[PDB]
Amino acid sequence: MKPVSLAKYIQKSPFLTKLLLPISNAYVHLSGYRKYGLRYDDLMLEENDDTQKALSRLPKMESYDRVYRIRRAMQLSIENKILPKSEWTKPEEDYHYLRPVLAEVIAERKEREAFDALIVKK
Amino acid sequence: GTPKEEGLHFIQHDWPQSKVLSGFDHASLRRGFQVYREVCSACHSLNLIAWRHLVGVTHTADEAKQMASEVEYEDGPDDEGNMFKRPGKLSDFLPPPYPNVEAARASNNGAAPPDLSCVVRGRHGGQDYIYSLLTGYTEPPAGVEVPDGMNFNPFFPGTQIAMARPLFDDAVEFEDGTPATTAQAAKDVVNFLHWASEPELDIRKKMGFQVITVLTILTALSMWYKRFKWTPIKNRKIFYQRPIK
Amino acid sequence: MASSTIYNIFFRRNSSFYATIFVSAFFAKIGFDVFTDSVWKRANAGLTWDEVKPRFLNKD
Amino acid sequence: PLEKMTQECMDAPDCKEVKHHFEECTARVTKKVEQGDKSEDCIEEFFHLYHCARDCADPKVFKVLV
Amino acid sequence: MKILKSNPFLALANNYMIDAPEPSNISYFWNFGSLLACVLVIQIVIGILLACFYIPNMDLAFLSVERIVRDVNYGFLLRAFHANGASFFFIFLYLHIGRGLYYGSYKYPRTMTWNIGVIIFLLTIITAFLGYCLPANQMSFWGATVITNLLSAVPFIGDDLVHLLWGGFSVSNPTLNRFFSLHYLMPFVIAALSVMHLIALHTNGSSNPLGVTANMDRIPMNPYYLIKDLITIFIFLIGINYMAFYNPYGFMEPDCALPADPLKTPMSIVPEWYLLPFYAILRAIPNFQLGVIAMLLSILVLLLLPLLDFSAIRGNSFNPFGKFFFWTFVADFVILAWIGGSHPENVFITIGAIATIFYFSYFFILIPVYTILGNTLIDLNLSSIKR
Amino acid sequence: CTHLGCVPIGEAGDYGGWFCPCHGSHYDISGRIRRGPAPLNLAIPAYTFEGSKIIIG
Amino acid sequence: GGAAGGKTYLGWWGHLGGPKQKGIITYSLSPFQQRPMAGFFKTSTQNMFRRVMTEGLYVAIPFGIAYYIYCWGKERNEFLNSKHGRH
Ligand SMILES: COC1=C(OC)C(=O)C(C/C=C(/C)CC/C=C(\C)CC/C=C(\C)CC/C=C(\C)CC/C=C(\C)CC/C=C(\C)CC/C=C(/C)CC/C=C(\C)CC/C=C(\C)CCC=C(C)C)=C(C)C1=O
Ligand SMILES: CCCCCCCCCCCCCCCC(=O)OC[C@H](COP(=O)([O-])OCC[N+](C)(C)C)OC(=O)CCCCCCCCCCCCCCC
Ligand SMILES: CCCCCCCCCCCCCCCC(=O)OC[C@H](COP(=O)([O-])OCC[N+](C)(C)C)OC(=O)CCCCCCCCCCCCCCC
Ligand code: HEC
Ligand code: HEM
Ligand code: HEM
Ligand code: FES
Repeated sequence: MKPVSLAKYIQKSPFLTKLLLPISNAYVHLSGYRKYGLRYDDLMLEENDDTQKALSRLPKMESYDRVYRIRRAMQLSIENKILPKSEWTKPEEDYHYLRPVLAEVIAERKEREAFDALIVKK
Repeated sequence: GTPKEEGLHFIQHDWPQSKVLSGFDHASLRRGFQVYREVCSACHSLNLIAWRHLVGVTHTADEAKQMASEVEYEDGPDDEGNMFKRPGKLSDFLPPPYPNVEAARASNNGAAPPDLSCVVRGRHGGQDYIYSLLTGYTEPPAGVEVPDGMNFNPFFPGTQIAMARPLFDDAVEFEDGTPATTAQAAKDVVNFLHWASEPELDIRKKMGFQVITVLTILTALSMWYKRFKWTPIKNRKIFYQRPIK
Repeated sequence: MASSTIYNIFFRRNSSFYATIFVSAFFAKIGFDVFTDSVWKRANAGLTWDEVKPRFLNKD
Repeated sequence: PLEKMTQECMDAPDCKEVKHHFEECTARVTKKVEQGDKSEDCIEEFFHLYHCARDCADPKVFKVLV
Repeated sequence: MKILKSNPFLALANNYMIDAPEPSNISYFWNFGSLLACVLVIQIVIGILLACFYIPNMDLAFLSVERIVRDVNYGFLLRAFHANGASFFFIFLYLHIGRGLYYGSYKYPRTMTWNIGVIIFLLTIITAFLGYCLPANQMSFWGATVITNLLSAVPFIGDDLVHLLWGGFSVSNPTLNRFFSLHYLMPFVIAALSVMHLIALHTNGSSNPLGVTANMDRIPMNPYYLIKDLITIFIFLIGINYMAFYNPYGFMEPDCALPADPLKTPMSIVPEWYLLPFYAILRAIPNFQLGVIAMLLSILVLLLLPLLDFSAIRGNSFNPFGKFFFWTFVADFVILAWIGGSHPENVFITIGAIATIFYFSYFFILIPVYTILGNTLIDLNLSSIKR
Repeated sequence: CTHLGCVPIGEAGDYGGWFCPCHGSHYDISGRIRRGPAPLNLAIPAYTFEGSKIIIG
Repeated sequence: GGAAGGKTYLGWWGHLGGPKQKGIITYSLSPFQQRPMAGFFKTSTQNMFRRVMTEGLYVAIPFGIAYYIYCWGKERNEFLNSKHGRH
């Protein structure tokens, strides 16, 4: 249905976050999406109505940069090679830029769905 | 299962027909056919091979006709019912010793000599297993006894064969002149049975070489042509002119 | 001559292309048949019925 | 020809441990059966010894079988 | 306008072969659809000729096959090619299914395509089982007897459907006649289902290894993907030609060159190798009906994959846990096939039970847990970057 | 024969029943297997009795 | 024609249903001017070495474990049904 994650309950307890930081570092290094010069939010599926609407509300600069990044990544994937270690996606630039818009759209849809189902309890 | 009830693993040899560019040994084929006719034509049936098959492989046409003209066959109805025997033709199958399976069972205790047309291809080992079975008759070791009507043979499943030693020393007189030991004769019989299983080996292995060569050349050309056509895409260059507002 | 004449003759029009393809195929079939016949004949020496004929039947 | 070469390979130094096991069989099992016990059959050692002998002997003889 | 874009039949051909936008970076694992289509075409064409010399009767079926093999001109080629193509069909089917599973091609917009493929796989299995029973070999007769009895697990009309299918009381002439007719009929239905498969897929395009959208850099099919398939076609031709010219009965068990004796009980009764894992799964469950249910579920569980894969990304190119567990599952599948092949002895039944437990655990416990864990780890690392 | 499908001989064997010389096994007078390579007992048909005639099937 | 079809995500040439692009210059050469079999061996060898060193254990571990248990199972099953195994 939708992606799920226990990414907040662990944040509730600081000790669990402190314990799981190195494992998350190693896992993100092992994933290897940064070797293609991409960002994580690019890989999210866009085939429903929510993400299609969200992608049309981004700033123009973000859309153009995303288009260039995707095209360069696919051009590299054509020849089965990666960029040198200098041109890798640094952690500072690997921020979440699509999640808030999707959250806003989902909130709007959920509000409409809530209004849809109502009852009168006298 | 238990090693006794599954038999001994067959030995491995090298045959001329097992290579990649080799056919049969037709002299061995003819000698094996002679041994077959003079030994196991009495009980084992090969009712899937015609006299015309041996023409041009182990015998000439005149030889095949002369040899086949000595077997009496049964033909269709006469002018008033009846059934009349024939001197044999070149389009008949080799004669089966028994008229039906029940007669074979009655004659040989309770066993049933299997048909030899497709036995080599239908056994776990083929030529090696058949040769080892033929040459593997030994006296039983202490502790295991064989009842009357059975023989000890480790290569047979259960180590109890219903046969007797079929190939003794100097059982057949070879036309070529080779001595007829229990090793040479078994090898020739195995070769002939393998031929009877797959008579099309020579033509198949002759066609395969040319087919493989042509296909290899075609594949080698395709691997180059794809790289030729797919060149202006694998070597693209993409530049990003940042769109300043 | 050079290399432009070759393009002018066969590789100029599709009609003059398919005919070359078919003729080359016809010749290549014969060439490959001769090659495989020679190699198979060389492979088997003293192992076929034609070369074991005198041993058996010539003595009758 | 095959029997002689197989016997020679049986007495050859190549297969001597399996032959030792088969000898210990023959002694023990013969004593057991002549005592009057029919419960033991070490056909496995005969299998091993025969396999060793045949592997030793068959390639030698098979070359001259023409 | 070009004629290819105007005439309706030429337009149909063009929209699917000449000018079709496709992703520009699909690897060599996307070449198996054409291979499957060519194998199916070869099978149908060769079977049409093979039906010209076969007599469908229990008393006279083996001699007809032998006459085909050793009396007709180049009949051995026909028989060996049909058998080996039917064998290669399942290899390419397994490769297609593995490609679809590994790169996550089942999680929309292409899910009808996956279901149609699953149905096609079921029909292919049924057709192969019907086909291999025809030559009236020993394993053919005995395996037909063993497999056909599985219909008795139905509660009410069980033990009557078996007799209706047998057309009597045991495998006899009517059974062979019905099997021949159904084996002749089914491949055309399979071809129609494949046409529907292609039609369903065409409306949304194919995926790419990266798992991201490819609506930015597209290239037409010809000549860029009409030549990439030729290499695989020629390689498969080389393989099948070698297997049919130097070792025709190389995929075949030694207990198949004997006439079916209805009294001779074979030591081991097993089907062909491509159906071995399901037979291994069936024999694991001590109960009877539960075994049939599990065997059917082992193939019908592919439909439930879309609704139990909670992943924020599509594919396995950027998911180490999936990369590990997919190969582990493939090894488990191979081990299951090996266990099904061998005897049901002491250690083998325990190994088969363990393999079945893992196989049925993979599609229910492993996938959601590791997908959720990957999502959680990635989100946790991404949430503490600037700090 | 339940072992490899052969025709046994009756009124014989060590146990006074059916005897199979194809593989040297004996079936008891009651019809079951006692010794030999035969795994299981003999099979029983679904016959019915009608006076002096028995119908098998 | 018309017929008022449904909604898809592919379209056709000209309108492929993608985001608007800007300032992406692309150069390519002619197949008759470039040279096939140029740098193929070097790049292919480097890519194969990198792929082997990168993926590697992902395939190495499960197959190795499966082979080990296969060999152990075969050996143990052969031993148990022998003479000394049953005892
Ligand atoms: C992106 O996706 C794409 C794919 O992937 C990349 C693709 O795959 C394809 C699909 C492309 C295709 C090939 C279309 C079909 C493929 C499928 C979708 C699935 C497979 C479909 C099929 C089953 C193919 C159809 C085949 C059929 C229906 C059966 C074929 C049968 C034969 C060819 C006959 C066989 C021959 C026999 C047995 C005998 C032939 C007759 C004789 C001539 C014998 C001799 C007899 C005589 C001499 C008698 C006398 C003759 C006479 C009377 C003539 C004399 C002359 C006179 C003038 C009188 C597309 C479109 C696609 O976009
Ligand atoms: C339609 C179903 C899907 C497809 C199923 C596969 C169909 C396979 C048969 C057709 C294969 C070719 C398709 C048509 C390609 C074509 O356009 O042919 C023309 C080309 C030359 O075209 P060019 O490459 O652009 O060069 C230009 C030449 N000028 C104009 C300068 C002279 O010249 C050539 O291409 C000549 C080589 C190919 C021609 C056929 C000869 C080889 C095949 C012989 C027949 C065997 C095939 C039997 C089995 C199919
Ligand atoms: C192969 C052995 C040698 C056999 C040698 C003998 C074979 C027969 C030789 C001629 C075969 C081709 C017949 C048509 C020839 C022709 O001139 O067609 C030209 C046009 C080209 O189409 P266009 O110019 O791009 O568009 C025109 C649209 N207007 C402007 C009119 C509105 O129309 C087109 O071609 C449109 C392209 C698609 C339609 C044609 C597809 C089939 C072509 C081959 C048909 C014959 C195949 C025979 C195979 C046995
Ligand atoms: C004494 C009659 C007789 C002789 C002579 C004879 N056979 Fe047999 N053969 C039989 C019988 C009976 C069986 C069945 C044995 C059994 O089923 O245990 C048999 C079995 C076989 C088998 C089947 C082995 C198996 O595992 O199923 C082969 C092969 C065979 N014999 C080959 C030969 C060859 C070769 C010769 C000639 C050297 C030969 N036989 C001579 C009667 C004979
Ligand atoms: C029009 C299509 C087909 C026809 C007319 C056909 C017909 C036949 C016939 C007559 C046989 C008997 C072989 C013999 O007598 O030796 C056979 C065998 C067989 N067929 Fe087909 N078949 C067709 C398609 C297929 C397909 C699509 C498959 C698998 C997907 C298949 C798999 C098999 C198998 C496994 C065998 C047994 C192999 C063997 O006999 O050695 N067939 N088929
Ligand atoms: C048997 C199980 C099958 C399944 C589960 C299946 C499923 C799929 C899926 C999901 C895709 C799209 C993959 C992607 O876009 O990434 C696909 C593609 C395709 N399928 Fe199948 N399919 C099956 C069998 C077949 C058969 C039998 C044929 C043809 C006879 C076929 C022909 C094709 C073709 C031509 C494509 C597009 C090109 C390609 O992917 O190679 N498929 N299939
Ligand atoms: S039928 Fe097998 S031993 Fe009696």
